[PDB]
Amino acid sequence: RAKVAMSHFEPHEYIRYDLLEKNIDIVRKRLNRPLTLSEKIVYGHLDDPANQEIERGKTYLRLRPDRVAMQDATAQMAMLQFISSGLPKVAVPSTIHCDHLIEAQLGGEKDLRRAKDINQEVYNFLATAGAKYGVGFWRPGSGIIHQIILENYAYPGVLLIGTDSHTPNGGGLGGICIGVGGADAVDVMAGIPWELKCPKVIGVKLTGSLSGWTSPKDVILKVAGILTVKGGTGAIVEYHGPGVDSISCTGMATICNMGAEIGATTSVFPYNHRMKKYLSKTGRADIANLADEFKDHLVPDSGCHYDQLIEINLSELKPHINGPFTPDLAHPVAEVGSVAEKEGWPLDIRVGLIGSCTNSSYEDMGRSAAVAKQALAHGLKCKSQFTITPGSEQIRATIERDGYAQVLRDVGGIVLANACGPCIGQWDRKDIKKGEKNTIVTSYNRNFTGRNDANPETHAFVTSPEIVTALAIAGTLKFNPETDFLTGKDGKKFKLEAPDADELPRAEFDPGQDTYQHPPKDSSGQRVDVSPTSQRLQLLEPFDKWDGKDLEDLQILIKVKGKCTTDHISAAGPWLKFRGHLDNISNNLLIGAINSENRKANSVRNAVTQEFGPVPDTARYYKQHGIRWVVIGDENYGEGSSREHSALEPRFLGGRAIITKSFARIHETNLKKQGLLPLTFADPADYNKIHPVDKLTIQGLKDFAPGKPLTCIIKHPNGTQETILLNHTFNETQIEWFRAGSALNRMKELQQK
Ligand SMILES: O=C([O-])/C=C(\CC(=O)[O-])C(=O)[O-]
Ligand code: SF4
Repeated sequence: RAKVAMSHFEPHEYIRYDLLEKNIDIVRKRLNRPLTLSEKIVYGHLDDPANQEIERGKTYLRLRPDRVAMQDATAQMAMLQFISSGLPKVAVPSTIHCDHLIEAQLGGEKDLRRAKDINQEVYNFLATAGAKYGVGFWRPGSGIIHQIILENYAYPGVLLIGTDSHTPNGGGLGGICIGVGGADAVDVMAGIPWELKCPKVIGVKLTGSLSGWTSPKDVILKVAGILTVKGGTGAIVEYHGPGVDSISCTGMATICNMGAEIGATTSVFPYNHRMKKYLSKTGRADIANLADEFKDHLVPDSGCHYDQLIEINLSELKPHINGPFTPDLAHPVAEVGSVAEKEGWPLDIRVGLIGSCTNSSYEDMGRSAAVAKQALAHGLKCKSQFTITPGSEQIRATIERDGYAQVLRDVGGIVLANACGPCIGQWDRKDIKKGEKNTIVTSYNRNFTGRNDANPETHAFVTSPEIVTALAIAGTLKFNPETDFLTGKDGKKFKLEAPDADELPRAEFDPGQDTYQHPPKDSSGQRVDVSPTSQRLQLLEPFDKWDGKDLEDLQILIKVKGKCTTDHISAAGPWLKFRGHLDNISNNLLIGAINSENRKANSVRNAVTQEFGPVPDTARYYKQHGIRWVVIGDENYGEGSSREHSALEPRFLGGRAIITKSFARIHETNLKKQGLLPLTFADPADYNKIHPVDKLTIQGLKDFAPGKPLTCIIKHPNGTQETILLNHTFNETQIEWFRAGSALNRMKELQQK
């Protein structure tokens, strides 16, 4: 067919739209109905299109992704599991991005130099493991994973998996890009079929066009408020309608990115002329030309069925700001000043932060510079502190060149390194004390308790970068940029003009400094060294195989009340230092979860000593004494980040099962991957029948089967017992992971030894 390479770094890896077409056509002959766009790309990547059972929301699809991307806070454990498999080389194009371990303190170059000294052991491990197993390496300073992917790797029709829940960002260039845990990435790098529960499809029809202060970010802030954080679970969100051509390609990536906050499997836009334009401006005109020839397979079929349809008229959409502790609490910017006042949320904004993968594009930076130049023209600078994170080295070099970085410095901003930084709590924040109630506003995406600065009382609101800039200049939530007046230096009141800026550079992008390191695919004689006394890295010891017995008289480690995110189960911020060291990071296990017994975080009753203490310590005490334990959770357990450490840590400290009213998708898969039993109540009211003092027996593991519930005997201390049923979503592939002790143990059994 055409021999068009998948990226500039892999000249020999060709795009296979011929394969996609062939597979779409086998499947539509079977289904005889219109296919949505997500169905075309997902069913087009089936391992066996002729025999795969395809029912939305019910069957597990065996898929073949085109490539794997990893960022350095999850790559360490994905590669330590890959190193246990014993396989010599990755089977598909794979990259590591070093973006999560650079702490914001001094700004830009200074923080990057310091991170390279501090994290030398880890950057060394990842570069060497990358060279040995054939994984491309983007050096510290290169940029945030998802901006590097949109710029270099995402193309229409790709199926890409990434070990980061915001990998959906690539849906802005028409690909299916899905967040997974490190063990799922190992399947694909190992060459075995990846499984995904067949998604439902929510369609969002966009009408009208964006005007003025409304930006692409307001579309997904509104959609999150509508669907809530659990409304997208098990579905792909597919944007369509006449309003789509109104949105820039990075704008589409912003909307797909934050669909992670409603729990969606991913989000996608149809191939169109804005994407074509972006591909051509990023050196990939040949890929846009090939996608023009396969265009029919890159847009939805006429008359396809969505399981839910939502319509948003872009012309009536107004600026939004969401939070403070969930991203689906949505307020128009016009009313947040008055809701804050009523709810006792701090009105004064201490810090305004723009960037992150969600909103660090050239257009985002130009729109923020457009607000800032107006303030400068009246002799004002920011009242709040103001930070700017460029998404990649190319964007930093180009906004520097086109003058936007200097405008942002002149209003009072500090340009941080091209890294997550304050977004995952890598921020040496010193302006407030811990426990001090305060407000920050960001153009990020999640705003969960203590995530940006480890202070549980920081109230963080997420909005668009131009609204963060406008509010940073005013310094208060009681300021609506559309209606209110500022007072210049000269004494005149003035109003901010709605920002307008170019979506892409008129000239070409300036690539900035060299940061990609290609694997030697010759040599590969790298020894990966992990010192046995390292505090940051530790080789894995395999978990135990199942003993063949039912789980009786399980102790409840903690019955959690309410929202329990993976930042509650395994915090980030300072704990990122231990992401390659399982025993050391297990000391944060569940320290953020609220215990229903006393309403406290990190205080559970040790059943033997009758002392209340830290959750990690209690779990290690139970494990020392052979007491097997369980966690009882509420709705949407495991919401958020994909970090598989929230599943590896309970397995390591002797946990056996997590029984909840419902699970978020990626955490439930990670639990099964590590040999734990994620189970849900067949009747969610049974959560109220279990008290922290009860012992539980899970029976029926011997005839464990897809679709058959397990019986749980609740043993009350007074001698009463109650039997309840627990459902599970295991298929026979997954039951084999459980019986072997973990998916990696099963994979190693299949290696004939
Ligand atoms: O490295 C991580 O902890 C996983 C992240 C970053 C985050 O929480 O934003 C994710 O999957 O989203
Ligand atoms: S959401 Fe924040 S922490 Fe996660 S990849 Fe994006 S910039 Fe990094």
